Amino acid sequence: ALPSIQLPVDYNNLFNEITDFLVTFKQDTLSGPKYMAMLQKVANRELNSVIIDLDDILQYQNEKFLQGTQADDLVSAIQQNANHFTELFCRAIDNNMPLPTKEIDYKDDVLDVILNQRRLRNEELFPPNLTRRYFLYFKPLSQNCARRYRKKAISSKPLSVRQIKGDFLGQLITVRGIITRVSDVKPAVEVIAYTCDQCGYEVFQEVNSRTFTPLSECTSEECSQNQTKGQLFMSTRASKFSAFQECKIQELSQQVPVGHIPRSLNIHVNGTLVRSLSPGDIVDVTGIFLPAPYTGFKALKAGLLTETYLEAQFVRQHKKTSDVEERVMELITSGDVYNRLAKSIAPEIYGNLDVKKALLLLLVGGVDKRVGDGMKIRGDINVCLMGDPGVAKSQLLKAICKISPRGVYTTGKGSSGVGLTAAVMKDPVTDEMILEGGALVLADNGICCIDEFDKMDESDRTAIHEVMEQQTISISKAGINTTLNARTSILAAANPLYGRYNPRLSPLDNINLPAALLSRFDILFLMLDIPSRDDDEKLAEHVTYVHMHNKQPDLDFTPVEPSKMREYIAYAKTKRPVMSEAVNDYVVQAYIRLRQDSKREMDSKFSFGQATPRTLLGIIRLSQALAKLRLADMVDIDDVEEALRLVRVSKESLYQE
Amino acid sequence: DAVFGDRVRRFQEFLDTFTSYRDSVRSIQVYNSNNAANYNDNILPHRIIISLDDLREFDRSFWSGILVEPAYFIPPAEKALTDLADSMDDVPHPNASAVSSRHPWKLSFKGSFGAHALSPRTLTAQHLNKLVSVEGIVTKTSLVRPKLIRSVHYAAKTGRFHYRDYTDATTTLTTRIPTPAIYPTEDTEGNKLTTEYGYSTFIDHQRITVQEMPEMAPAGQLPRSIDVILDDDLVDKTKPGDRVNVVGVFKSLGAGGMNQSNSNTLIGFKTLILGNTVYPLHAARQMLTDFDIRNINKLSKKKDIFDILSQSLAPSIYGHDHIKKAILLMLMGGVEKNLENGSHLRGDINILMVGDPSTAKSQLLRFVLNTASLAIATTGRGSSGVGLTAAVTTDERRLEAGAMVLADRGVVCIDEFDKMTDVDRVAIHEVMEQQTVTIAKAGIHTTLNARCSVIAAANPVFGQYDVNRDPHQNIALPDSLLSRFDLLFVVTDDINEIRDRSISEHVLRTHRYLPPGYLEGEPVRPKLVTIPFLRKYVQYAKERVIPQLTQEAINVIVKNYTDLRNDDNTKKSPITARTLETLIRLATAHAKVRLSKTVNKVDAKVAANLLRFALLGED
DNA sequence: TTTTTTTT
Ligand SMILES: Nc1ncnc2c1ncn2[C@@H]1O[C@H](COP(=O)(O)OP(=O)(O)OP(O)(O)=S)[C@@H](O)[C@H]1O
Ligand SMILES: Nc1ncnc2c1ncn2[C@@H]1O[C@H](COP(=O)(O)OP(=O)(O)O)[C@@H](O)[C@H]1O
Ligand SMILES: [Mg+2]
Ligand SMILES: [Mg+2]
Ligand SMILES: [Zn+2]
Repeated sequence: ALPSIQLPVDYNNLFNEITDFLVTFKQDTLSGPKYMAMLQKVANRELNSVIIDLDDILQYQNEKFLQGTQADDLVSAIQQNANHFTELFCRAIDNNMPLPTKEIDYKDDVLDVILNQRRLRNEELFPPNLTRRYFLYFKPLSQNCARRYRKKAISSKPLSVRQIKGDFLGQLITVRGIITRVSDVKPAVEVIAYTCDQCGYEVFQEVNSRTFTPLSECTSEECSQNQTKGQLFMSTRASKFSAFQECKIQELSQQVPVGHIPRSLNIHVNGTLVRSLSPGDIVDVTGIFLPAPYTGFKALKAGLLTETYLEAQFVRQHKKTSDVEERVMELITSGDVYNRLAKSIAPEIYGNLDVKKALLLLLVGGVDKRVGDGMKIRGDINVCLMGDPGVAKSQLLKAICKISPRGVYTTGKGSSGVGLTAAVMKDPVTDEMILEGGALVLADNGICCIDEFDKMDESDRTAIHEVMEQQTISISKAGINTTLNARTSILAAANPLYGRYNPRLSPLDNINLPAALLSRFDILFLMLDIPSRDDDEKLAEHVTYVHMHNKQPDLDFTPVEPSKMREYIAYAKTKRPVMSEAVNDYVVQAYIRLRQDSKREMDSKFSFGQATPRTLLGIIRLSQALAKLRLADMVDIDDVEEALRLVRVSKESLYQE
Repeated sequence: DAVFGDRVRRFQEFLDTFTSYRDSVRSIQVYNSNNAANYNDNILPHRIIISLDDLREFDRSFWSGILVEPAYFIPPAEKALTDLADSMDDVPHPNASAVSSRHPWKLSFKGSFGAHALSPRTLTAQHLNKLVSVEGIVTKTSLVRPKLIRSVHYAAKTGRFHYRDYTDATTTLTTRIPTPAIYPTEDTEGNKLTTEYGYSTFIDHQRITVQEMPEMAPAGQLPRSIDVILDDDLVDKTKPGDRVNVVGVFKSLGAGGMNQSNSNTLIGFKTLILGNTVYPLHAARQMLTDFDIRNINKLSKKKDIFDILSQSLAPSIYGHDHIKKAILLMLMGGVEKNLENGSHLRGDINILMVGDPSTAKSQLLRFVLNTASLAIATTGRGSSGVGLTAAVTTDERRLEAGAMVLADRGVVCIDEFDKMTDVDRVAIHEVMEQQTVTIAKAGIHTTLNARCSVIAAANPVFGQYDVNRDPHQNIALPDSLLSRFDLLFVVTDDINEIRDRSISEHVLRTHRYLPPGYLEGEPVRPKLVTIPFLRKYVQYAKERVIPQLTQEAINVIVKNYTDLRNDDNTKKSPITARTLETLIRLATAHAKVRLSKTVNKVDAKVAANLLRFALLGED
């Protein structure tokens, strides 16, 4: 009959230690108490969420032990039974809660406005969470220290979904995985307040279950004093509320055992942390892993078997300031950052440095422009690679996809045109047609890589025509007439008809693409493979070194690290330069010259398709991107001539023969 | 009760009889302890497989009681085992959770079940409440799931912890009053309780459906299947389509219509098998013994051992020695590098031969299939692009795994690949090259590992390879796919009376083969390693060899590749960087066969020899 | 059954 069990824990001692830590602990080694400082901000209502770092707890424990204490090993303790300790920390915060400083934010807070009133009428009465306005949280232990070592068996180590074991229930844990889907935020009440006129008393029902039943009667004294039976009424204003959202994390294919379907865990998020996540993005999350109780009837149906979920204390993203600023001036002072980055791209790959340069220009992307009249011209840049097989094209695209923070990789056959752009699922639930974000949607504000683009269906090719020239995606499918912004960059890989280019065939014929499609690309690269004894030797030596030593042969070159390129690329993209009139004259003359060339150069041998205004816009985008790299406030004629050189090289690669 | 304690002490005596059990228990305890010690960042489960014959000999009475009345003998037996472990165990400084864990020790049995051995179809109600074992293939594996067994609760305002345990038919062999399954909300005194998760204990519950062996399945009968409640460590010990023999207590459940609520009462009680131990049945993973590893090492000492192993392969087939060697290297695979930046460096070989009808190329693929540790057999027409790579399945809409996804680290083979639909061929392109599969159909973006090795077969564009006509004419496949693919082996029939007689005698002797046991008219049912020993060698190599490039081998490879690419001479397929990668992987595989952590110039020389033998022709 | 994107 509920037999008592002795356990080596005293919640009173642990609470005292927690209070001593909060009031005492300061980030002096890093540098009033930092925790007391946070509580002071909370009193100022500056912050409504509190994060208690387990590493800070460990530091405090180390300090106490070095001093010599009957340490309660709180940092370890929180892991075993996290929720009760979170409640204890919240209570301690309230106990050590400092008074308001500066000006308090209760200018119109109904709680503060009426809570005191309620007290004056009265002159735990009400649930502590009702007054509490701070969302408690816990930062996961930093694995770098792993001072627990023997104790740190895998605590910080993120674990796949299947890696999770019922033993971990009630314990803080870390998981790495992609967010399959995210629900829309919804409100939830920590406390429900009913108001009845007969009493004039505002009872405070507190609910922690998934569902609750209304009181529908007054236990309030005033109704009891008169013997009256109260008709309680819900008061949303009085009742406390919190935001809630739900997210599902699924196992990574790498984590997934061969022949095993990925497992997904439902994630509950509340308070400030809500909306922090983003669907389809790799993330490492740490939080309390708890069972999910049932409804009474479904509970009886299920019995001892229980649903389980995760409540995320903290979120870490593998990818998305002054430190950044210094890091970038380092490379800026190094100079030649443009060519240095181009070489740094695909360190594995040998040669094709011009291709790498163009890829970098695409990565930064051209300036997106909107006109006062309302015109908007796509600033994104799209490049096509049309070359003989086995020239590392696919490798290059995969490298770029990894490089870009939001990049997504795709193949034409494996991806449906509808799925590539967007899919209408007839029956997610109740057989209600729903639009599904396609690969392009996933690539929004990112780069989408399409291989075998020639093998891609022509109809789906026309489908992507809209998105690539025009950012938005308009869908009028059955039951769904909607538009999606769908701003993203496109990189396509394909090979000449019959596999490899035929010199006898015209460049356009070997390309075998719609002229509308061709023009919509800002650039097409006709990289070709010809046997060159010396060049073959050089490439073979490079590849052999790469095999022998995983690092590519240095070749008197230094390659910047991926995080560094992404940081610098973001900074450069922030520029948005504006070009000048001399550049206008130069580019206008060049465009006129090119159009005249095409108007005379229809010959199949040298025919690459007629020049179009889209070509001029792409040239302008490339010049603006070059300025972004150079970080200049205005585009320079140097950038224009460089872009012209890039295009001329792309076309002349064949002419060189 | 008194019988229960008597059985407990009897099993204690049994354990005392065979220290091997106690020795294994101590090994488990010490192993877990040392694992917990210095955890830089698995724990053996508390379970023992007691030999049934040991019990039968030590005390036939207790053994029979276990087999017939497990519900009355197994419980006290495991109780005694747990007590012996704990008393013998140090259990030093147990964690607060460890204190409340009460993690007990489970029991298990091995072989010698006699009549208790059964099959899903051969099972019978009579066997109910008796320990039994059956064999079959797993299907409809239900997902893992937690299950409350204890509800450790802290009595706030009183500084105390009041736990409650929970009972379920699956959890306990014996029938017990069902637990209300309600978290203790308030102390019996009246002090509100708090659900102290983590401290409260849970178990992993799984449900699977093992069906009778289709081979055993009688004609015109749907194979009967029975369910097994896998628990704890037993959970996740198998998956669908796993031929396995399991041991459990065949048990009955429910009201079977006996309940008053039942109106018709024309139903029967539910029955289940609370599996205590599971024995997977591959008939896979080859096994090695120190003596075998020493034999392998000495065998590597042999110089041309590569040739010997190659000949050992396809001994029935004749004439394709070079193709046999290529298959050998493929099986050895090579080293797949993966740069820290993220780049993936294929280290796998692919083999394909264009051959005349009846060339045995299909038979050769059949041999490679059976000998292979994990292989995938399919054919051009019989395969599908989605069926080969993956198909989005309505299931939430899931993604069906195609052949390539299957055996991702294993091997794959295709017959009549030329007859494969070109759309599915371009589907293959990405799988093979990138060694991965990505699908974004039906609004389901996905990426999958696809590094499985592939060995296709095909007939020339004209049935008979016309040497006069170009290989491109003779090959319907795009050169891109060909260059994508690794090693082209054009095999052509020839009327060489000497050779014709050679193969005639080969096949005649083959058909003359005699099973040593059998004789003439008795229907069934130079050195060459044994095929099981051959596979053992291959696995040992792949497990414990990683050849490293040598600058000399690098020089040889570079020279060969650059010349061949710059060699104007007509080639079976165009020379490309993929040719250089193929050279690297071939040298890696040859060095692997040499069981050397460092490549040798000889390895690369042999690789180049075979590559010229194929790409340019006989060399 | 009928209507219905979507994939096969
Ligand atoms: N310049 C190079 N540097 C490094 N590796 C190279 C180079 N050229 C070719 N390779 C390698 O040779 C192979 C080329 O084929 P893949 O990269 O698989 O695909 P690809 O055919 O080059 O591009 P596609 O036509 O879009 S599939 C890869 O293994 C590359 O690593
Ligand atoms: N060189 C050979 N050595 C041994 N058997 C051979 C040889 N050539 C053909 N055969 C026999 O011919 C039969 C049919 O071969 P098959 O696999 O159909 O060839 P293909 O795949 O070219 O049609 C096989 O069973 C094989 O035993
Ligand atoms: Mg490629
Ligand atoms: Mg055949
Ligand atoms: Zn009232």
